[PDB]
Amino acid sequence: MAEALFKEIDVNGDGAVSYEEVKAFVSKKRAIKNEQLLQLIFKSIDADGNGEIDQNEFAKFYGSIQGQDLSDDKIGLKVLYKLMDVDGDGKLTKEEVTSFFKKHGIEKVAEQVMKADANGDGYITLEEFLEFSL
Ligand SMILES: [Ca+2]
Ligand SMILES: [Ca+2]
Ligand SMILES: [Ca+2]
Ligand SMILES: [Ca+2]
Repeated sequence: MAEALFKEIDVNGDGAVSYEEVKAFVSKKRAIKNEQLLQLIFKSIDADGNGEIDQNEFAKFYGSIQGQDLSDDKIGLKVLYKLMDVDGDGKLTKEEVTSFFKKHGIEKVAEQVMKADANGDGYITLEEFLEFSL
């Protein structure tokens, strides 16, 4: 119900979203400076700059720009990781990620995780983990 959401939020029921409407939409999720973050995204998708977008721009906006595999997998990834992490660190490492994932048997995750982290530090955070997908 992606669209149903876009139209839903649009109490007006016209078939278009705005900066405030979208702000509220995402806001419904969290409040990690969605105002600014969004402002950036919006302006990104918004080529003209009417300050308002439509279901189309909204759909493309939901992802990022021009590329989306499975956002649900992303939100679900953070959700899970958030569920597991009961220590309350907010951050994770390649050893911890591989340690937990290893349970599954997919070590490749360590390879993709190691390649993803082209820093050499050997650690990552939730913010970096999310933005990493973006
Ligand atoms: Ca509207
Ligand atoms: Ca627009
Ligand atoms: Ca942790
Ligand atoms: Ca890192």
